[PDB]
Amino acid sequence: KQVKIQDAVAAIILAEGPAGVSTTKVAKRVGIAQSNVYLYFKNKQALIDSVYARETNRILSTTDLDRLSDSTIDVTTRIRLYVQQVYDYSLANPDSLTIIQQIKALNPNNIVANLLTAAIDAKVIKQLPVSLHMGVVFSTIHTHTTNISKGRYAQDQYTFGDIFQMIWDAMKQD
Amino acid sequence: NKQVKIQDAVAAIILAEGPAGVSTTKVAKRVGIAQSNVYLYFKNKQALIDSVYARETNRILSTTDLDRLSDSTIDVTTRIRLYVQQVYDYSLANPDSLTIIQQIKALNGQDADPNNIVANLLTAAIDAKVIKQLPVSLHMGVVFSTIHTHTTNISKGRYAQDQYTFGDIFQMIWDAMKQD
Repeated sequence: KQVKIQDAVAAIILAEGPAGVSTTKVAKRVGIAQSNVYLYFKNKQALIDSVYARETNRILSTTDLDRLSDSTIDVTTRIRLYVQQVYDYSLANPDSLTIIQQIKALNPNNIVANLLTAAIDAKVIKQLPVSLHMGVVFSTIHTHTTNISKGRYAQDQYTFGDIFQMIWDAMKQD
Repeated sequence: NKQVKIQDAVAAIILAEGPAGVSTTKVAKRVGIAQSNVYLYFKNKQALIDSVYARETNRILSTTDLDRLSDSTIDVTTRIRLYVQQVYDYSLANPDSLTIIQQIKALNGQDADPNNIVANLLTAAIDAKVIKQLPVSLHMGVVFSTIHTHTTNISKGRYAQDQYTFGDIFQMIWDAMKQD
């Protein structure tokens, strides 16, 4: 029953936000008893963590994370491949970052973190908190994705090149 | 003041349960007054939310700020810096404000205040090729998102308020925006 309860956490998060989430409402929205839910997820935070896991694990495959952990590939290139993958993922899944962006707004071999700290140490990106580097990547891509979903401009108005220029200029040293 | 007590109550509920959690009943219980008392000032749940939205957004820039930002004789690079520095100071001094705004905005899902002053500044900067030929919302987004993250990082005890200077944070935001 994992999946059903998760898709309900998601539609709730989209409509009412992460703070709107509870065992009770999740129960009602699906249509089982309260304690049906407890067996997978014992409370509000576990629920949010769960959908949060489902959406975040969809961004990079197991392959993608492995390829990204490869030290032999320079950090500049690995940062681009990562942002590219976040961008491609977001455009294909335009409610996903809204769910993730939202949950961060309420709120494993640490490959992405490790790569950014490697780039900071190597003076490739600015000595700023990792959260600020992650932030500009995710918020820029999220705004662009939601701009497209609202019909503010066409999906072909801008290229990854155009959006990446803002993101990389934000991140890089100087 | 009753209105202020009511707005403070709405803002707390938004932080705890999001905008969907707001009700006249819940607001009245928090303030310690009758619902009838709440209805003298606000006609319904939407009016309660809209009031807090306008309070938070209106606290960002003063009339003084706006006059400087709309002054077409001042170069745009200077006015952008003045703008972002104000949002930065504003946010650190009001650590929940951007969070509240963002939450209300997320639930609605459809400036330079009334007269589009900030938007006008950014478009003028775009036309002059001073900042990137990208949507105004992307420029706005980098400003607000970076400042918001930095603000909540400080509330979460991740580092001190003085660990980074405005210059350090503005270097990321200005690089993001500027043409090239």
